[PDB]
Amino acid sequence: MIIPVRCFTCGKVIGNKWDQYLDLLQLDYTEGDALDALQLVRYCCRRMLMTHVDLIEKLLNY
Amino acid sequence: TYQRFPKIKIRELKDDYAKFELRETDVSMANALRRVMISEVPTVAIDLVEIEVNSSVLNDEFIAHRLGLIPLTSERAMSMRFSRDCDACDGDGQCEFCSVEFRLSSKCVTDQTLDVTSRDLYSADPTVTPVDHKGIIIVKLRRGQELKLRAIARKGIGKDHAKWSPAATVTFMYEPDIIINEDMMDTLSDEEKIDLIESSPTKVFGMDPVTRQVVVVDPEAYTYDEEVIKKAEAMGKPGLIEISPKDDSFIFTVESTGAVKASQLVLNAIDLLKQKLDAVRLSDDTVEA
Amino acid sequence: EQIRSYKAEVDELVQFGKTHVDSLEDDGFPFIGANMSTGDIVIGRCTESGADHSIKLKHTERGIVQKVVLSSNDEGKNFAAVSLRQVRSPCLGDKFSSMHGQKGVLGY
Amino acid sequence: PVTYVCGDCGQENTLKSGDVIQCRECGYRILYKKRTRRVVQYEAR
Amino acid sequence: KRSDHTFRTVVVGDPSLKLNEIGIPESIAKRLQVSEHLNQCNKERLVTSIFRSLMDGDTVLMNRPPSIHQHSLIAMTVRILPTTSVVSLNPICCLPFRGDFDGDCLHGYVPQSIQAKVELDELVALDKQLINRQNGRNLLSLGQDSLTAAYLVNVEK
Amino acid sequence: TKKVSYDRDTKIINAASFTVEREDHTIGNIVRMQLHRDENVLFAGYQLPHPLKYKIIVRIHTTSQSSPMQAYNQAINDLDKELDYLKNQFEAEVAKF
Ligand SMILES: [Mg+2]
Ligand SMILES: [Zn+2]
Ligand SMILES: [Zn+2]
Ligand SMILES: [Zn+2]
Repeated sequence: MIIPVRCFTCGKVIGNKWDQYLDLLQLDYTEGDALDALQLVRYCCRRMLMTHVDLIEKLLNY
Repeated sequence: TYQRFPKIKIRELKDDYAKFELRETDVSMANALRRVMISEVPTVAIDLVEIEVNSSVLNDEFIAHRLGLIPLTSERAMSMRFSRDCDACDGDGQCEFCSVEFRLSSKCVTDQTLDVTSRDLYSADPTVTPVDHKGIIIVKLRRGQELKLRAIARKGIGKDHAKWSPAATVTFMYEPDIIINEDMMDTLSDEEKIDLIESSPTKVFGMDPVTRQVVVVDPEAYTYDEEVIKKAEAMGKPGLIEISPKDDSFIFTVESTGAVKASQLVLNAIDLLKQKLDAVRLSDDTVEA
Repeated sequence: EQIRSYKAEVDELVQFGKTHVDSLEDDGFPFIGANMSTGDIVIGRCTESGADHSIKLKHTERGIVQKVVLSSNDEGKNFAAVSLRQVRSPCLGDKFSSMHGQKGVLGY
Repeated sequence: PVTYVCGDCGQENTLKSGDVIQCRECGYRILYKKRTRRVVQYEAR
Repeated sequence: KRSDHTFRTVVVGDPSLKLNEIGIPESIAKRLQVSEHLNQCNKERLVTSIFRSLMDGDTVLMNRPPSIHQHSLIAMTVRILPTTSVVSLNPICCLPFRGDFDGDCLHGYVPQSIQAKVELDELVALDKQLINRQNGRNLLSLGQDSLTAAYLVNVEK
Repeated sequence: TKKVSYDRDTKIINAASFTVEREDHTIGNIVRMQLHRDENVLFAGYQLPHPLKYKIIVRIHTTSQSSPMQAYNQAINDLDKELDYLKNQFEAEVAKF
């Protein structure tokens, strides 16, 4: 479904930094460089933003 | 025999990124404080919800789990009682001593799809509000879908659930001191020192561009990879760099996730570590005299 | 989460009545949002003059009611399918796996 | 006040003594149940 | 023949228990009845709760399908502990059972008579069949972690 | 009721075995290293027998110079007064910024 609000291991809130992630992915930035602009230094809170399916845009049609 | 005297030195201090040292103490004072600051200090979080009508795509039990993980603020976190300590008020309402109310109400009537946000939760008490960028998205409503519920938040210990813990990453390191044997540094050539510098994972050992010497710059970022010691071990200079961790002088990198302040986290930790060690010696005082 | 189904057929005559089973509506079906316990009535199916013959739950089935449908084919009989929804957390007996065959039950 | 919405027709009709089941201005025979305004509660823990 | 007063659950690992000890959770122990006759001391204990619950001190049979050898029918002492509907025992005790913790279940037979209760802790229990008579040596050897630890302690030096 | 229980062993002279209820590793590791700092404690250690229950067991074997009961308040107050000195050092450093 949607992006989770907190990280599953660390506990850092990441539910709000999803629209500004797709807004920076619309440009010519790399997926490894679009996370450094959101102040994420560990690879625990980066695999949530890097690998997440957006199923609600497929579930909102009906 | 008697007590110790710990010494601190704060490097930088801002919101949710407090960084301070902790010198002249063992590891069981920097670990038994982390284990309290990460799970024991109480905040408030949404526990019981009451959904009146739900016509969204997501289920009515998927939203109650997501709404409890919202980082609500908590200034009167230690001055309030628990749900079991408060025998009065029978729950279900704004008791103003053990609970607080929330009122979510939204409906999408326009053509475009509007999504609700964490800045839409209106509470009766303006001291317990969700922090806030865009905000935490919950649902996305089409033309004709509505959502209305009623939440109840209460103070809880973060040992029961992972929603009350206000510390995401609170850790500490030993902050080691490294030494370089200057009597054996002139044995290796320039290319061997270059190959020894490039073998380190992090920027620990540098080079002086006027004399070609291995100068220690930023020694707090070694992270114990054990790649510099093993590089000189399989070379023509064994025992060149001896690295040993100190028994004291730790550093703390705490995070307070926006719920409480970073200064109030380690204060409420040592204000509760003084009362956890209080009911033990008064309950074992009548067996001594 | 888990979504199940409990289908039944109806074909003096057998109808979908009240058979009078606490949280039930007038048409013999539970309303959406009722926490159904075990050993209760999920489909209200009876006959005329008080002849109750319905389907009850077992001692290992529970959950809340999400949806209930009604359908009929060209033969002249009706159909009903109550769906139950329950969210289950991983307990100390769930069995995980991997992408290489490293299966294992949760220990602690 | 039990209601019964249509499958893809969208017509709300009441099903009382419904030996056959079909909505009025339609021809299909699929009738879903509409969610009422009942109050349920589910804790997060 | 199928028999009553039984239970069938999957097992997990728990090295906190003893050798001849298992763990039954509260949801199973609050329903399995074990009959025992009235005595002069607990006349006020049974009437305020014969058919009592599965408390501590009792013994039940353990079994893994299929029965490979003779030592796969050990009767161990019960000990209740709060668990989410799963049983647990010592992973070093799974060597007579010849099974791992990848999803294997354990059959449980509960006795009711005294003549079937005294005989369990005399010829069937783990403190009696300590000799593996198929080989003529010990039955309960070291497991996986304990063998490696006992190796490393004496070889690292 | 009776959170701390006192059990005195018989086979070893000047020996005790303290146990508390509803605790964790935050106290058994902060009392053991405080007892190890003293010079009259020859044995100090915590043990969790069952993690499903919540009860730690601390064993103290002291010398003949002091009782094993009087060597517990001197290890509790040595942390209860150290936490006050840590708080008085942090409250000035947070007020400097
Ligand atoms: Mg197996
Ligand atoms: Zn993370
Ligand atoms: Zn209250
Ligand atoms: Zn229609």
